[PDB]
Parts: sequence; C-alpha cells; structure tokens
Amino acid sequence: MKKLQIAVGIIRNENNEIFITRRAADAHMANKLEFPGGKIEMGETPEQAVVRELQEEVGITPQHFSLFEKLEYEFPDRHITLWFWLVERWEGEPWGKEGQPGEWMSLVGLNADDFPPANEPVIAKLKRL
Repeated sequence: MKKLQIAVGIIRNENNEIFITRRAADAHMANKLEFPGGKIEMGETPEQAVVRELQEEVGITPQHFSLFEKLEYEFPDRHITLWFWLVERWEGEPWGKEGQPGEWMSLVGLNADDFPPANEPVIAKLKRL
C-alpha cells in the first residue's frame, strides 16, 4: 500500500526507430519488451525530473522532446504510477533504464502486440504511433 512512481523516456529518430528495451538473452516464449525508466524522486515536476535526467543519464544534446501521454495504474492494493514522454530526435546514445540495455528497433509504429499487456492506457495511443 505504498505510492510508487518511476520516470521513463523513450527515444525515436534516424528514420523511425526507437531506443526501446527487449529480452536481451532471456525471456521464455515469444518476445517481450517494455519502457525504460529509473525513478522520479529527484525532481519536483514531470519535467524537472526527466529534463534533468536528460544529461543526468546518458548526456544527449539535440534530443528534442515533449510529453505524449502519461498513464496511471492500480494494483489490488498497491499504486503503480508511470510517465510516457516520447522525444523526437537527438545526437548521441540515449538513456532510459539502467540494468536494461535496450536497442534501436526499426519497425514503423510499435503497437500493443510487442508491448506486453499492462500498459494499455498509453500503448493504446502508441498503436497509431
């Protein structure tokens, strides 16, 4: 029964590829991916937090960005909150997670198919991404 809030940031440039995250060398059946993230307790707002996590993570420069749509979840007795701010383009290796590598996937518009069930509120929008 505690409040948990993370802070992730996805990147997308080159042509239409994102720096997402997938099963490095594990997973059981089918492929599964998710969104980066780390923590949102060092910022005071939904921007000060990531905005500063911009250079305080990987250190890109022309990583223009904006807010797409943050979702909200709730467990049988817990509180799962997360944010979804997609960027547009940068010059350098982007950041996001820490124990997760991540990779530049080039498809067209990620959908809920490759996105494991649990992020329907935002993935639904990324469907036409």
